[PDB]
Amino acid sequence: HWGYGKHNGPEHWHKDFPIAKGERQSPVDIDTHTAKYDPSLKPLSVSYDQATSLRILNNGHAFNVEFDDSQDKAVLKGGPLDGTYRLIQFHFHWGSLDGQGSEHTVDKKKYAAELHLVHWNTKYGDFGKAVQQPDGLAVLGIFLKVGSAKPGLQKVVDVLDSIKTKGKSADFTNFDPRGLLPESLDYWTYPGSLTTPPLLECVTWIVLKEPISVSSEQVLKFRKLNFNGEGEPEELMVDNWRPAQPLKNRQIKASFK
Ligand SMILES: COC(=O)CNc1nc(Cl)nc(Nc2ccc(S(N)(=O)=O)cc2)n1
Ligand SMILES: [Zn+2]
Repeated sequence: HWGYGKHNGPEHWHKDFPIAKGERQSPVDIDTHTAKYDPSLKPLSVSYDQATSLRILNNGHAFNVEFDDSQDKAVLKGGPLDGTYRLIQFHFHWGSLDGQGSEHTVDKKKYAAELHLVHWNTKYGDFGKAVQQPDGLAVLGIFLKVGSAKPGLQKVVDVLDSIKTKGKSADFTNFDPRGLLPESLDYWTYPGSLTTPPLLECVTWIVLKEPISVSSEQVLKFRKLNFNGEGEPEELMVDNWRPAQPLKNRQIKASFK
């Protein structure tokens, strides 16, 4: 029953998911002047050359591009992470207007959208077990701003017509997520949570400093998706972001000076 509307949105989630008011909730505002450089943080290792995308799904909250995570084919390692984390899916959060849409903010600045590449720690065997652990997931967050087109995003944009409504999926093979990355892998990192129910506190967040640029046409196509199912009254899938939550007893660390 949860969603992003007036009557079921982020301010309501705590009633079904009390952890919404927990000690390590996400997203957060990244105060760039207060984040501390940690010279011991290793470079990120993003190894996506053998990635196998399978399917794209409108789940009624966003759309997920899903990967074969039954082998170490696309993995994230290094940075703040111990061990190997396997890519299971990516998705986005976006706004109704270019001035909002991201979940994380940077010195209170909101971006037009935010990409989340979701990975789970292989020491826990599968995603369902991983989300029950404090170090179960690593989500790589990348901001989107509107300007020039991102060529590597276009194959995603062009399949969206086929998954307009909740519960629709389409084959989506041979998609290379490397085409969604910015040049720099400089990042901030902190311990947090899933930003949708069940809001589990299982995520090491790694948020890249450098945004990617996407075109106005590309983000306009995100905004044509529907939260509703086929045959139901049309509700545009926009503003599917949770606002910044209290940092509480956490320090955001930076990989860069
Ligand atoms: C209906 O139940 C489910 O879908 C549970 N299975 C499942 N599978 C994936 Cl790939 N992600 C998720 N949840 C999920 C993953 C990532 C995030 S986010 N926005 O913190 O990156 C928020 C929610 N659940
Ligand atoms: Zn997300």
